Amino acid sequence: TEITHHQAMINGYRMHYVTAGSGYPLVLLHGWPQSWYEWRNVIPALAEQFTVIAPDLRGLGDSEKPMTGFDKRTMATDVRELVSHLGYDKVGVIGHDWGGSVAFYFAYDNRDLVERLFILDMIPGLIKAGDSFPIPVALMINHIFFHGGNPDWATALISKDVNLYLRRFLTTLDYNYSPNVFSEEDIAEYVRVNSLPGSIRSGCQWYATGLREDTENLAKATDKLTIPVIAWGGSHFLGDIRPAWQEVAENVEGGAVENCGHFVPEEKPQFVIDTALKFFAPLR
Amino acid sequence: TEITHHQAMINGYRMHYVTAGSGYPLVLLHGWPQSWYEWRNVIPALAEQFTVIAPDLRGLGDSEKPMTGFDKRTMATDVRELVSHLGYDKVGVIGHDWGGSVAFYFAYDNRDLVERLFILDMIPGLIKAGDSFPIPVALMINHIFFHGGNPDWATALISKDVNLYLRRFLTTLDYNYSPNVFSEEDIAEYVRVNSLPGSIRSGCQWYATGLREDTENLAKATDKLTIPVIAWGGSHFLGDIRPAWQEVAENVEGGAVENCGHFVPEEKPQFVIDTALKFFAPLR
Amino acid sequence: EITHHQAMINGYRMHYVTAGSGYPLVLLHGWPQSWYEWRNVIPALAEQFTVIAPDLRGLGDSEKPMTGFDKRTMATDVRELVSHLGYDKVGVIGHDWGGSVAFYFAYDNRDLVERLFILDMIPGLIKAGDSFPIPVALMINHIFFHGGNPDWATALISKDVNLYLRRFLTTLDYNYSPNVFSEEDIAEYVRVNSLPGSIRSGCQWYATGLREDTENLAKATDKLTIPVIAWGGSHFLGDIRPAWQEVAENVEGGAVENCGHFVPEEKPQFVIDTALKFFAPLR
Amino acid sequence: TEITHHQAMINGYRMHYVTAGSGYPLVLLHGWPQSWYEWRNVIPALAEQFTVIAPDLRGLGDSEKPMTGFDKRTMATDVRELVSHLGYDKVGVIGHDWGGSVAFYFAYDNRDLVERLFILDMIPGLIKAGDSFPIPVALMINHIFFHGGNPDWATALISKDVNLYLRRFLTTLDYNYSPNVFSEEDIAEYVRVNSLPGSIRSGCQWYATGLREDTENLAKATDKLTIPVIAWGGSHFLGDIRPAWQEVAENVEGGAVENCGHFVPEEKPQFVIDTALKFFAPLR
Amino acid sequence: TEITHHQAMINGYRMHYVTAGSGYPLVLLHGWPQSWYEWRNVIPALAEQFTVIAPDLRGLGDSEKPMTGFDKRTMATDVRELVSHLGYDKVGVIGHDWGGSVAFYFAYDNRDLVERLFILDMIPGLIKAGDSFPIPVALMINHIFFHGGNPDWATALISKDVNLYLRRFLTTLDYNYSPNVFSEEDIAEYVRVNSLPGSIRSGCQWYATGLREDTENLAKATDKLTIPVIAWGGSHFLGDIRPAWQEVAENVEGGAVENCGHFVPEEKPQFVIDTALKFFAPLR
Amino acid sequence: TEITHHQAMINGYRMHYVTAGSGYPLVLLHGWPQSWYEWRNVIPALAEQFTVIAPDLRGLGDSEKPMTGFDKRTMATDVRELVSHLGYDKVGVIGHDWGGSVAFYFAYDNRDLVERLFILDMIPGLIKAGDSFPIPVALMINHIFFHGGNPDWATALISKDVNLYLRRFLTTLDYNYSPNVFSEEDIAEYVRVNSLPGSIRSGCQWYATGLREDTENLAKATDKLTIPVIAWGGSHFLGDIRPAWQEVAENVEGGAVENCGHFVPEEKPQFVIDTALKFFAPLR
Amino acid sequence: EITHHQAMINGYRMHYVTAGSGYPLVLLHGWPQSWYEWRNVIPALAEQFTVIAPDLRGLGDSEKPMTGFDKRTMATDVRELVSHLGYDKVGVIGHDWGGSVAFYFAYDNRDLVERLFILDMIPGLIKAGDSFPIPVALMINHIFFHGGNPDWATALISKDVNLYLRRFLTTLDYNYSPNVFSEEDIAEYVRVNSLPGSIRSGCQWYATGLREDTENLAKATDKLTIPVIAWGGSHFLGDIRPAWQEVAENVEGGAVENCGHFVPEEKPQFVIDTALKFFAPLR
Repeated sequence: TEITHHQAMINGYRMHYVTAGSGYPLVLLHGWPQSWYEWRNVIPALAEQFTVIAPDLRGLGDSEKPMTGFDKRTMATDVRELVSHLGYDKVGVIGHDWGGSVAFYFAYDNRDLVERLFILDMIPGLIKAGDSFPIPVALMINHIFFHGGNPDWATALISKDVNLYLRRFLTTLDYNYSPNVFSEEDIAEYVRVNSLPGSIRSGCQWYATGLREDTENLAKATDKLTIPVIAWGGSHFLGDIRPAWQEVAENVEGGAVENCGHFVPEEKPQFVIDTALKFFAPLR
Repeated sequence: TEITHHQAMINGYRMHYVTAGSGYPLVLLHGWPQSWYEWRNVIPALAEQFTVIAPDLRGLGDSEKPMTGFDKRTMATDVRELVSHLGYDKVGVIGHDWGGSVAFYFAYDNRDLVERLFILDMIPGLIKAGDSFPIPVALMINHIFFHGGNPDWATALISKDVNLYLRRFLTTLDYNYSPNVFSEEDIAEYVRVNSLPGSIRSGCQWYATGLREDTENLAKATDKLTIPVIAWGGSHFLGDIRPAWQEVAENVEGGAVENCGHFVPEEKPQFVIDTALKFFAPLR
Repeated sequence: EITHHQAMINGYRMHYVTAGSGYPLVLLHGWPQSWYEWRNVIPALAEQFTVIAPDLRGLGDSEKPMTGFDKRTMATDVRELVSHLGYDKVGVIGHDWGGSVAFYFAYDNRDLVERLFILDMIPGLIKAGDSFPIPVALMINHIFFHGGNPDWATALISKDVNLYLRRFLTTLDYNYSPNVFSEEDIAEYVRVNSLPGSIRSGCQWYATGLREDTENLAKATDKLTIPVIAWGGSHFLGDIRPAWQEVAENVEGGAVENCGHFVPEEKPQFVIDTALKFFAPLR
Repeated sequence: TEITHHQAMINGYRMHYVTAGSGYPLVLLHGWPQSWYEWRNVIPALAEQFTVIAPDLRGLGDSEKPMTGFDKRTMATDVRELVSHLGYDKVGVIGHDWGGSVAFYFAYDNRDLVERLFILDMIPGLIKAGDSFPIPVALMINHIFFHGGNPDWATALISKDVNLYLRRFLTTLDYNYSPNVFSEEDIAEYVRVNSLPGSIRSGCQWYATGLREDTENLAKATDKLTIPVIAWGGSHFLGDIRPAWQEVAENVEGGAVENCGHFVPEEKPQFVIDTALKFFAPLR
Repeated sequence: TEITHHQAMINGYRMHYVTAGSGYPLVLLHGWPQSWYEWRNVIPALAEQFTVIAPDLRGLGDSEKPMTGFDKRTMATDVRELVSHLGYDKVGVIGHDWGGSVAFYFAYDNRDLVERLFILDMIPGLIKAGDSFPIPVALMINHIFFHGGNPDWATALISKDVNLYLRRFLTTLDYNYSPNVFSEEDIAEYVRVNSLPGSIRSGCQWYATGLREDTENLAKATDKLTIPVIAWGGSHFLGDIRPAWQEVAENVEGGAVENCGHFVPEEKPQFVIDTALKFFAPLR
Repeated sequence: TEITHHQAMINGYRMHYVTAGSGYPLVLLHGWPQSWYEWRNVIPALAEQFTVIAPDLRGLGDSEKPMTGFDKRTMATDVRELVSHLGYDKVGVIGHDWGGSVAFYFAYDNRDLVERLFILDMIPGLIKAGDSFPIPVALMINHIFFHGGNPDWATALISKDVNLYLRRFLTTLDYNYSPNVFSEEDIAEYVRVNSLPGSIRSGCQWYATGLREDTENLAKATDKLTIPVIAWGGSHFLGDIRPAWQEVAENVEGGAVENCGHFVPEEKPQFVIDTALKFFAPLR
Repeated sequence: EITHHQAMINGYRMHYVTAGSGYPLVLLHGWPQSWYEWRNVIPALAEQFTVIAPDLRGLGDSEKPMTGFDKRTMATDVRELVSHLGYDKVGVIGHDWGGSVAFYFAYDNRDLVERLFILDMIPGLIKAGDSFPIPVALMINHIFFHGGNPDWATALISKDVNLYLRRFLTTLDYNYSPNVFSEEDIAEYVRVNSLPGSIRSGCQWYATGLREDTENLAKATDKLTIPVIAWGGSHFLGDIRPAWQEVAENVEGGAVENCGHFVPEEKPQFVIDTALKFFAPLR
């Protein structure tokens, strides 16, 4: 059940991923501003019953950092190339934050490949082409407009002080139940990977495609998933995300985790462990 | 026919203002990230026929900078208090950018005081309580979410490098027809005033009240102005702003200034001079 | 008199300046510059020619896409500009990477560009398959810095743009004289290269320069037939005729005496004089 | 097994070196941007059967930092003076990175001193005078042109943030199989020594000379070594470096270390340990 | 009428001072955070009629910067040694800010030497031992507690950004009627001299001694001056400072300069010029 | 043998000191750039047989930082007042670096108070008034001229980066046999106390008096000590300092500590313990 | 009027200016300066002479090797430059370290330098085997800071060159007046000293100044026979006649009233008047 670091050449760049365990494969997809590291307290328990695969998605963590392909459908093709490279034609998938949107396209574009889908604190995308943002949603997630608005200006302002900027998400009360989810060591690891030249540039592209090409993909994604889907959000961030996933999927269970913010794998790792072992058991 | 620097005790703080010329009074109201200085190529023409009053609005320029009262209703009471201070009971008003919204409330709350109103590249408020931002508009003005979402965090990232940030607005092709509206000496003036401790914090309170109390105040402003209004946007920013002003005013004319960006008083001063002289001539 | 203009080109806002009237001349700048490098040549050309000097993709005050920095794609931008302005015939002047873009602008639009003037540049850095002599790799060691790992180069340059640009603008290995540029001038280049995206975009010029550009130049085997002149500084590339002779049938030029890489600024009068005579038959 | 810290006066500067164990002496020679410290996980195992000697080469680690003599032949005289000072007339050598080039001149210039030579992820020199860098090779090792090209300018760009710069090498997927070969403590040790004034200057001179004097010395070094050589590269950096070493040595063995980058001593210490003990066994 | 720069060794340090003109000597004593430069628009007009002598006081401007002797009694002895050096046994004095407090000790301690005293916008000392600060006074001059409370801590915080801090006094509406009394080239001159190592340390010792030995001295300074004293404050700072001076002088005239802040010599030079020429007229 | 932290009001400032143990009192005097903390590995053993007293001398460590009194005669009067406040009329003293010079004046000025004197790697002063510096000596201690020449300018250049500057002394092969005498935690403690405002200013004053007042004091200090003295230097710094102490003391023993630099207490704490326990035994 | 030039000199590009015509005079600057310190002197001398004012090894805009910073070797650079311009006979003015370079230039080329004008310098800092009295070591404490551990001094200086240079440029112990330099003149010296290698190189001037140069000055026993004038500022080195009499047989000079160290900049008319008289026999 020990984690090994690996790389492979995926769609012209070096993708870092970790593996643990044996048996049926579960792919864990992190979000912004994180890395496979955000699953470190989940992987060992899952690795007793599953093969666990946790990549650093295009641009983030220790993965190399292309200049394009940050729309979530293109990033989903990296996950596909990775899974097929490891020799698997069937997988379960957990996706948190942007990883849940990548997870959505990964399942939507590969109905032969994804058998079960577990989302944590994410909606299938930010918005569909032609829809509007209610003022309170805009305020609750203002950062999408700063990151994705003029991404080179965001990158400059963030890269000046990554240690300060990441704490807007990692320690504040509007993102977490407890301001103490993350040790200073854990925050230092996220500051290390977001400080690698290109990580901030890549991350603002995640948001910038998120308000452009991704919105056009979401409006055209009307063919509901037929696989089992569970969607759990944190009481103290997106709350009950089950209805949102009900819109792109026939079979959706879930709700909100009590006294839990956005970073569900790190604030309530035992919730994710237990929920996942039960949700994926029929696949072992 | 030459500008003079003045100050006055206004609603508990020291407010900076420049006066010039004589005859019927015009009150010129700057926006963000500027000061009375944006009117410097306008004032000397208006001053041949008019008394010209151009203050530093609350928190910005060389004005003092309280900790609240940044909704445009409250700042308009500042303009009321000053005009009362200077002996005037009837005035003309030009408002650019947020000056525009301050001017809207100044006219709305004092029906006997503001006789005519000239707006540049602004709408009466960003949005009304209950409404939503189309993606295109959210992207065009993404800064409003950065400044207004978590003001303290935005103040921190902007304050690290005012010289860099201000240029997002002052020299870019999405804000200006020409990237050369501002000499380095002009930019250095607006960096000086915005580098005064409290100027950035106050500036972000402008956007923060912008998306909270200001939106409530606009949903309740349905008693339309009866006074003549003109409203000129720049071709290369807000364009034909007449319809936005017809929602809150019975008697609106104007349109788009051609090959002109957001900073109409500095990119096309002659346009502002000729319009103003003709629009306010009836009040001499 | 120079007028500032913008146009929506290939999905971004392109800044360009115009002056004068009559036959159109396009002046294409290089790294780390902008239209501003032609500021002391334009008024003299403006007397006899329409002059159009754009900020190429990502540099100067132009908008800064994330892709399309290979020189063929930056040539399509110039085609779109020239078409936007109403012209179906142009003269072109290209300095540094502006020369390489010029080259592709001519190569891909045989019935649009009538005459080509290259300053201190070769068609591209190298063809795919070829290798760098050690002395050459040491002379232009910066291409590997900017183009090798562009994010890393972007990080290291951006901490001090005022310092890094002086590697090129005041040194004796790029200039006959270390006083070609006023402090006001360096400050303009610092200003545009400190706009978020300008450095990132610049490193993309070099990255594509060592990758896709090398493939496009290896296949660029159909020689230009239009008149070409190629002049390099004595104290940089010097006599660049042999290099252009490989992509062009009709090549004149050579080396400017006591002149470094930045010929438009070090020797404004040479460029004015050479261009009025070269472009004369097009009025 | 205890590592001890020493210094000797060597060719006019103070050289830091560490020692461990007892028996026949093995000299371990580090490369850029490291120090004796890259051997820390190999020394104790070697020290059970050998005397282990690991200096900080001229200008790097904690050694003093002259302004000249950074060509690899001069630096090998330093290693000769150290071995002589310690009283030994026969040694084995392991050289990693630039320490492999210094090892090469140490063996070439002292044919009765050095009995066996183990090379890790290096070639005898970057290139021979009169030869050309293929475009893929120039891109792979593009840092040599940056350091060596205009050393004062590289020195300034690097010294501005040593902690950022060294991670280009220490945590990247193109230099390492895993992005996790180095703890934050290990990188801080390399940042410490390379933050000592003179270290970045000295390191740039290793490369400057690497592309000048060293290229001419390599072309003239036409006498193949007669002593046993093993040369092992990482699968994910130089790979099978036997042919490169077959040009300068008559008896060469080795290959590629599986799923190993450039930093073989730290990424596969057990591989270096097992290989050294078997290769140097006949000298005990 | 031309300013010349000089230096003289005074009480064991190099004192900088400027001279112009001929006739009866007037000595001009600057305050904080300034230098002889604050008198630059007064000196030429005073020099048509008088010898003008304007030194950099101890530690400030380009004068050298001892570690002790910042009490105003001691700094008055430097001015005595300077008037001695230049060979005058009768002078008039103008003293602004702390220069006024020095000028007081200069007259008090040398009664045959100082014939007439002109104070600008100062009181003889911040306070007498035994007395207490009203809350209004404490808030109005809070900087005195900063500088003089823990001078090393004030020194470190101010010195981090001298350009930012000086503007607390030079451009603000509580120090100045107009926020434009100083150009950028003028604020640059004050940032230049206060960035000379030792200028901020010296400055804080002006304040530290101002709240300690100066208070003991002022309590025991009870034999009032017999010489004619005029004291003028700015209407927007100290105002009518006659009562404060009537305490320590028998023959006081003066009052308040209309629409003038603290810096009377740069904001209302002509007032200083006409008040001076009239007040010292009986000395030619 | 637990160390306890204390303070006393000594000659007008708050002096930090630690104590430990019981019986006859030994006073340990640190040098530059250090504090009581250099004694931390010696105190516990000496505390089994003695009362151990280790002060932070004027301006350094956590002691307060007056602006004067940094000549070593004056700093020795602080130690007299401390020993007198603690109620002792007989003491032994150990002094290292500048502590040794302070110890010298303490014994020289208090012939009946100090019974025995242990010097570590110091000479009684830098130089006697009227003597000259050979070129090699000036180069070996070049920093005294940096610190003491123009202390404000050195304070400015050192205070920009204290972490970097202290390493000139703490990790360098010319000050230390080993570059690893100090952990990062130890260096951090020295950086912490020398990053207190006043500390660097005070340190520079030690050197400034060191080349001024102290040279006049030392020329006049011709009445040799009569009490037992032992003086031990590092093999790799001052070596056998007996002859230097025999010029000011009749009864001197000591020599050089093998493979030891300047920081004897931290590089060879056991030598200091063993030597102090034998030397001070007769006083128990 | 002043022309910026360069030449390959002993393996590096040396920047130099020239002006005027007739007999050549060579002007050698000191630390922390450049050809620039002569700019109020050059105009008046260019009415009667050719003026040549190089940037010495590693300072100003000249290129910056790692070695050869001893004043005998820096004098070989000056000999190579003079001979590139084809003069068999020169007059020389040296200020500060330029004075010591001038000394070895004169000492090592007995038929090249006809006449020598020293401003506020001594032949070297000190002779090997000699010692610094305490007040001397304090007055020039900077030589030990720059020359002791050069790498350490470079790090501390280079963190803020604008602050450090003011130790020399605006202080009452280096200058009668604190206003000898405009902000624009200080910015010029900050610019050249902010080029990477400038501070490293300057520190090597002092490092060699307290080592090889002390050995070389001890072995410089053959007094010069050519006319030497030596003038210090009243408020720095004062009457430097005696110091130059130890190494030259024919020395005149003294002290300039109310003048610090930077005589070329605080008393240009004094340097002009003195140069024109002294070198007049050489027209």
